[PDB]
Amino acid sequence: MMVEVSKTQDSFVGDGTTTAVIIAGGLLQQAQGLINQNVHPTVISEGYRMASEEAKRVIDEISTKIGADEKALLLKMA
Amino acid sequence: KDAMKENIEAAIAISNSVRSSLGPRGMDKMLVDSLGDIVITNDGVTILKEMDVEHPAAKMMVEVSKTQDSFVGDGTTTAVIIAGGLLQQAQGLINQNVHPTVISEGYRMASEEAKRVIDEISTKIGADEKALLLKMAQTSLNSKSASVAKDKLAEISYEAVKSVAELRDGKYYVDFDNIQVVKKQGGAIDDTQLINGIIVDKEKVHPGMPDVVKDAKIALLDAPLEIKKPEFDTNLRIEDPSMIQKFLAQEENMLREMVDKIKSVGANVVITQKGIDDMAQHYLSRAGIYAVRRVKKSDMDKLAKATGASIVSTIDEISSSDLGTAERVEQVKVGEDYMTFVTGCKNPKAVSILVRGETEHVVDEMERSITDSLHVVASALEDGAYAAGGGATAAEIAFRLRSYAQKIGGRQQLAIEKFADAIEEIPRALAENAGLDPIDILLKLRAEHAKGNKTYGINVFTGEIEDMVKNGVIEPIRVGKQAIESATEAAIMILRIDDVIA
Amino acid sequence: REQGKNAQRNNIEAAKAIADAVRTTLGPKGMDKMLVDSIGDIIISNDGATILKEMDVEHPTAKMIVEVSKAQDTAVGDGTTTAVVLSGELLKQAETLLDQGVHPTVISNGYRLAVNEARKIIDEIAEKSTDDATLRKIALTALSGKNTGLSNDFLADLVVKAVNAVAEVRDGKTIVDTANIKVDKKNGGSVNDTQFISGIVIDKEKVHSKMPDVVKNAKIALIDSALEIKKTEIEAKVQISDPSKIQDFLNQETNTFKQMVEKIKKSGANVVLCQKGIDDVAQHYLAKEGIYAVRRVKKSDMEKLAKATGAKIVTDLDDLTPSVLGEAETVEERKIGDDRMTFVMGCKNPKAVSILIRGGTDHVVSEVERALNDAIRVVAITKEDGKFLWGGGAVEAELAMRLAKYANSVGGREQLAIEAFAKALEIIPRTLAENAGIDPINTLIKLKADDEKGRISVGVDLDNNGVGDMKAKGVVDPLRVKTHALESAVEVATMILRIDDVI
Amino acid sequence: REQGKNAQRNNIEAAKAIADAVRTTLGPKGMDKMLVDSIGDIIISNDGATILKEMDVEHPTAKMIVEVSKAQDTAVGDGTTTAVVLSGELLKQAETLLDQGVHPTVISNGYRLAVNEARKIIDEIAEKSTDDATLRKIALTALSGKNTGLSNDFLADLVVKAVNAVAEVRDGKTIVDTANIKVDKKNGGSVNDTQFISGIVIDKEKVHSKMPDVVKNAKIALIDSALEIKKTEIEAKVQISDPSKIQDFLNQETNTFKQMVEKIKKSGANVVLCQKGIDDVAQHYLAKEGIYAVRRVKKSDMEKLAKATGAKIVTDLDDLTPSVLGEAETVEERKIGDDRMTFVMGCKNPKAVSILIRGGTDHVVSEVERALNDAIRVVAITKEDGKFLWGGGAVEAELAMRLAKYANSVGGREQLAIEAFAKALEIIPRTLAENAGIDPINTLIKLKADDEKGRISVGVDLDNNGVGDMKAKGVVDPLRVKTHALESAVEVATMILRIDDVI
Amino acid sequence: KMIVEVSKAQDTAVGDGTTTAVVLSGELLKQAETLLDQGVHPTVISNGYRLAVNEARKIIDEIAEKSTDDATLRKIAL
Ligand SMILES: Nc1ncnc2c1ncn2[C@@H]1O[C@H](COP(=O)(O)OP(=O)(O)O)[C@@H](O)[C@H]1O
Ligand SMILES: Nc1ncnc2c1ncn2[C@@H]1O[C@H](COP(=O)(O)OP(=O)(O)O)[C@@H](O)[C@H]1O
Ligand SMILES: Nc1ncnc2c1ncn2[C@@H]1O[C@H](COP(=O)(O)OP(=O)(O)O)[C@@H](O)[C@H]1O
Ligand SMILES: [Mg+2]
Ligand SMILES: [Mg+2]
Ligand SMILES: [Mg+2]
Repeated sequence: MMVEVSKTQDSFVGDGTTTAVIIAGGLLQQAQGLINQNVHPTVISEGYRMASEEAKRVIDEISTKIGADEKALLLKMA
Repeated sequence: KDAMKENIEAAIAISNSVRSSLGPRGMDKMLVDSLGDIVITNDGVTILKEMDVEHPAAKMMVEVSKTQDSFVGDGTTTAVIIAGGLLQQAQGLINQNVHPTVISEGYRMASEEAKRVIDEISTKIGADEKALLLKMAQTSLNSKSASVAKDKLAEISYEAVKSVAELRDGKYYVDFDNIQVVKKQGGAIDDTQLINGIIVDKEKVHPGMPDVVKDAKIALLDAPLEIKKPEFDTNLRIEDPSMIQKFLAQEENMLREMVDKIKSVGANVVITQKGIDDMAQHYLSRAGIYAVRRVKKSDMDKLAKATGASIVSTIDEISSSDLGTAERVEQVKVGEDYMTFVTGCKNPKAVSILVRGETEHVVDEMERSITDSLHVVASALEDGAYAAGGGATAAEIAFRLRSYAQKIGGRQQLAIEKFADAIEEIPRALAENAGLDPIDILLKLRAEHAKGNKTYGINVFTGEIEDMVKNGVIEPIRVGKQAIESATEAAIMILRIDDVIA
Repeated sequence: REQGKNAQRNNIEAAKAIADAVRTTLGPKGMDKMLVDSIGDIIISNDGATILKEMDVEHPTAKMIVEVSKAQDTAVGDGTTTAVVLSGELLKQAETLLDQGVHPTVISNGYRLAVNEARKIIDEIAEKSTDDATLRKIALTALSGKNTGLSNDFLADLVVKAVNAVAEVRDGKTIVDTANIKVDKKNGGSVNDTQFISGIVIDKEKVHSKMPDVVKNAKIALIDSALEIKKTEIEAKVQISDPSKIQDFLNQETNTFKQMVEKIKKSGANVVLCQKGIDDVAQHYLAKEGIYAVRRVKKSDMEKLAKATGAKIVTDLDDLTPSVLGEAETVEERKIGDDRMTFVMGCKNPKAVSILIRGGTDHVVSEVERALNDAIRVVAITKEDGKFLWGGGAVEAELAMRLAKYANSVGGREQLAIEAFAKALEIIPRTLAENAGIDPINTLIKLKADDEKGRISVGVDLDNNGVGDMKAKGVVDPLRVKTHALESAVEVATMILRIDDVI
Repeated sequence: REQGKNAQRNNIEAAKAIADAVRTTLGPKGMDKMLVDSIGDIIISNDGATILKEMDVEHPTAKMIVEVSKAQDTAVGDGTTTAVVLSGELLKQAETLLDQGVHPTVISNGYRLAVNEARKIIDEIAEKSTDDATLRKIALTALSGKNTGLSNDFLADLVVKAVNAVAEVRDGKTIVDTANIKVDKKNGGSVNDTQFISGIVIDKEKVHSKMPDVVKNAKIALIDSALEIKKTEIEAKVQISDPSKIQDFLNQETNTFKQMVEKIKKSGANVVLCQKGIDDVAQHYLAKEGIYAVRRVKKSDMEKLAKATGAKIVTDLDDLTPSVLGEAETVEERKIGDDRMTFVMGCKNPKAVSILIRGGTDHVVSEVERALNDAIRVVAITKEDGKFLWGGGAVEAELAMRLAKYANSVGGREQLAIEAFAKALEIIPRTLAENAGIDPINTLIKLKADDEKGRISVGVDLDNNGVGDMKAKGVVDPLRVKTHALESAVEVATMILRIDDVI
Repeated sequence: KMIVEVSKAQDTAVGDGTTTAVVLSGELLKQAETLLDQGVHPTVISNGYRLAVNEARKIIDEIAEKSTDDATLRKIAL
């Protein structure tokens, strides 16, 4: 199932499959703690869902439109 | 890396084996050794000393149990639960590349601060000594199956210690060698009683000895009553058929004279650690002497202190000054068996508790449960102060450690805060065991304590976070300081070991 | 190792099982079990404790339920089956409360409340009486599901009589030391031939043929030592340098035995009961003196005899003075069955009697003995307590009815717990019925109502084939047995209930 | 059997491995190892020698590297980890010179040159000082990577004090016989409760209850023999022909013990420390005489006690004259922990002290003892040598810098060899850093330059998180330890280097 | 295998309720085990369940709440 992550991240975007996996482990290792304190896996799943939503919002917020520097910007990305 | 990961887990495992027994909604364990011996108990020290642990880390966690047991007597399940916390927490910190030296210092510093706090939030036992101590005795009994009769057992625990407690420099001191605790099945729990004197589970050595002696002169021997064969190779040479009887008479005389000596010095009772020859038995019997034999050494000492006797190992020199004293010695049938009760001891600061239980394994736990109370009311009495139980003081120490962490800032701070979370293990366990929602109770617990409610704990019956000293759940301050002491010393040890080989 | 649910349900399952092993032995229409080992072999009994002590229990929990039978037995004598069956039922009933979510502890607290409460209701509804009329009743009932023949009335009577003959009174209360009643048995076929001896019987023969077949007005000397040649504790050797001495030394031996006998005669003793051996030469002269001697007498006996005849057990024959001799009108050897036994009658102290059990087979005598013991113990208790209860499911039915009412006057969870204890108590009536072959449920239904209408004494009437008046039938349960059964059961049930992890 | 390259590289591989087993225990931020056997069991330590003596080394070569820890330990006390790690590095560094074609011998000659040279530079750059101020510093550092708590300053002080209290001066120089410092331990939780006793402590109780709980101005008799009934070397037998004698012989025994006690009292001795046993009758009378006796005293102790109190160890009580009794202001039994121990204080000879170690667990006391020993040994050495070095990679960094320069002033092949020894020396700084969790390479790079600019005392500053001034932090390495470490390492490295065929 | 049969039926016949029907069959069999131990005959137990279920089959139809508006259809869905 964790590997299922890899292919999917690869599929949609193409760069960041190692990133996706690292986070999935984080989230799981963390839920491991919360689970010890009798926090219900439903609560953890909602919380995780809500955080995620907010996380994508943030990225949109802190993002930056590629201006006239398209060339060097894109080069820096490559 | 791995050696550590493995060690921490093995350790945490032992912790969990004991977690479910903490508190009033605690559960008990059944332990069956190789020989098929069964021990059904709640006493964490026993659960630990009993189980078959192999992993060295696990053995180290158990080392905790015995030590906490050794110094204080109540709180071994507590010590273990914390040692697991600290270890499980260090497990997190270790993932973030926090050096085990940092974690060990932080843990050390937090610990120090934790004991300070307990001293701070503690409370001197005032003139309410009686009910305060009673409340302590009971809380102890609350976790054990003895709860059934916590009211009576607590009074007995209170009565017994109060009796042998010497208040010297305005300070009390309790010598347990003045509290003889015996267990005899065949009676209900409620039947447990306090006997002023030292009861010995031994009956008279011969059918003809009296069942009772009043105003007894107790002669205590640590030698057997028998003919003494020389140290050199000795042999009797009989060349005349007449000598045969002369020799046999001489041997009987030697034994008949031992009895004479003990008798001549005014001895009325002869309690010996060793054996009594059958012929010597006749003599004592004939002299009207009540004599028991092969008595337990531990018991020997207790009879000594009680009667003010001296354990003579050289009968030939048994002096009158060596005789103990008691108002009366009597054989009484305690259910099935016959016991010897030395009542009205010369030294009144000696007493006995006769634990009654309908079944062997039942009376065994009953005996363990009471010893726990004794150690408590005693430890409390001596210390002079007590802290609020039910996780209140833990939640308190947890609270204060989060502050100190911000003061002694740095990576140290990460370790200090984890130490706080770990102490919080107690409230979690207490809640969990009852059925209360840990995270909810813990949150409410933090609130009140934040607001300076230093005594708000978990009333495991109502599920509410009430005043622990009010509702009466209190414990000697000594229990808390050691648990945190023993607990941090385990965590630090396991935490420095980066490799385990043979 | 088993944790939580596994452990618990498993534990309740264990107890339940061991409990059913004895269930069918309950009551009059009870059955017997046949346990067979490896050497001794076949043991056939109806006794609860026996079937279990001999049973090869392995499961820890089961071993604990067994513990209560051994306790019930040694502490109260009767009720071993009941206490086991009851522990099984309290653990079983709890398994429901457990599944619903109730915590083992509160269940343990309900059982406390319940039992403490029942421990009052019974003592409230207990029926006082100490007359032989009812002592006889306690007896008849204690001998029910057992294979004793048709002689029960005869046996009941022996028991009442033995108890009464040894019952002493002290500061106002009656005491019955069951130890003064010596029961023995001998294969000879009869069961009716069971003799009640107003004295002490010793399964021993006189050591030497020429000894008096009987001794009237006997001065009895009890001896701790063996009338044999003793050797000095310090190794000895005899050096004969003259041929003559070889005989002299052989004579010392003889003259030694002669004197032992002389000391004995000098005391006035004409009967010598020796806990140890007796040498053939000692025997020669004891016989020549006309003293009735018996060797290797059991210490247990040496003690009863000392108590019955008033003699002092002496080791050193030098301290064998007339002052320490016991008394008995007659000391006579008589052949009971194939065996010759020594009868000591007319003992100085009357509060010491025997019941020489007869019956045939062997397997029948052992059990009849086991039955007679339950009877002896309870008749004794009842003699002291002077109180008793209505047998055959009666007491239980009542307790159950009252306890279910007390339950309502209790909290939420604990109520559930005490209602559970109320049901557990109905296990007895149901059992007695089941064994009888009647309908449990209806029996219970009918029994409830009659007890509800106030008929305390309506028990399970196997004869009426259902319910009936135990008052009339005279089925009475002694108090002390009910209570220890109840208390024992609760303590052990609780113990097992708290075990959440067995390792 | 392995020949040439195989053998050699294999041998270097072995040494390297055993060497890494202890590598992580180096320095302050060190770790501990947990060795577990089959019975005794768990041993947790940071001590180099321990981790290895207990370790189950199989490979021959590895056994040789282990030999140096045991030597370093018994010969110089501190430095066991260093000598091992260093031998591993010299063998490792050589493996390169080997592959290039350099002959094992010339490599062995380079290491000679190098070490002989370093053995001068250090002695050149060594810093003299004998003041308690620095003795205290040697101590603090010797207790670093060890699990001793926060009490180190307290412990350092005990050590300085003990060393100073036993340090004697002879023909101008100070001598410190570490044997006069008796260290012991007792589980009682504290570590701060570690008492410094100005006398000798004996883990023993008085043999008899009635003996004085304490003895002031004591005349102490040390006894080699056991106060017991002795038997003649030539087999003896006692022939009793008269019954009377049986007692007389039993009395000789008593009167024997009475006299032993009498001889003792006659000497003036009021305290008897017996290396062997004491009979209960001897005890009776020693107690009656009021003499404080202790049995089965350890010979090791019998000896220290003899030295501390000035007593002569006597076997034949006939040669127990006042002339051979020792002196102590007080001999008192006191309960340390669960155990009762005998305190001998105010000994005739002051140059004899104890350190009664406390601490809890058990596993913590043993190690704290091990730590306190390293401290005691080095503080002692330093007291005598009066010289020391800059700790924490400092000395090494300097030696490495100078040696790489000396290398150029040497031949072709040998230069290569000495440059190799220069690098091997940098293994310590790198190690201290690695363990601390900092960056080896940069630490080294930075440390080199600072030492190069003349900053002798710049060591690896874990606090500053890199390099720093050891002068300030007070991290000082005793001379004798560095040198034996270096010399031991070179001798053993050479030994292994020449082995071209192992069979 | 028989209890499993009811989930497959519940599903293909009514769509929702497969868990319920299983859990319920488990409980009716479990509850019966007591009546069994007391002496009640399997058949009369089977007749009680008939009576009971036939009865409940009326109470519910009695207490059932009518409504076909999208408002509640949406509720059934959620
Ligand atoms: N009546 C109570 N209400 C809430 N908590 C209680 C009560 N009685 C005891 N406790 C808590 O339960 C814990 C004691 O449980 P126990 O199983 O005896 O552990 P330990 O072995 O450490 O004494 C303590 O923290 C104590 O304060
Ligand atoms: N004649 C009887 N009629 C009805 N019940 C009887 C009769 N005799 C005994 N019982 C009942 O059987 C139960 C005891 O059976 P028993 O075989 O003696 O076992 P236990 O070992 O428990 O005494 C009691 O409830 C008792 O009253
Ligand atoms: N406080 C410190 N700061 C820096 N280095 C230290 C400190 N303490 C010890 N060291 C260094 O650690 C090395 C010795 O580590 P140690 O564990 O004692 O092993 P060894 O058995 O070789 O003495 C030495 O170079 C020493 O100077
Ligand atoms: Mg407790
Ligand atoms: Mg019966
Ligand atoms: Mg060192």
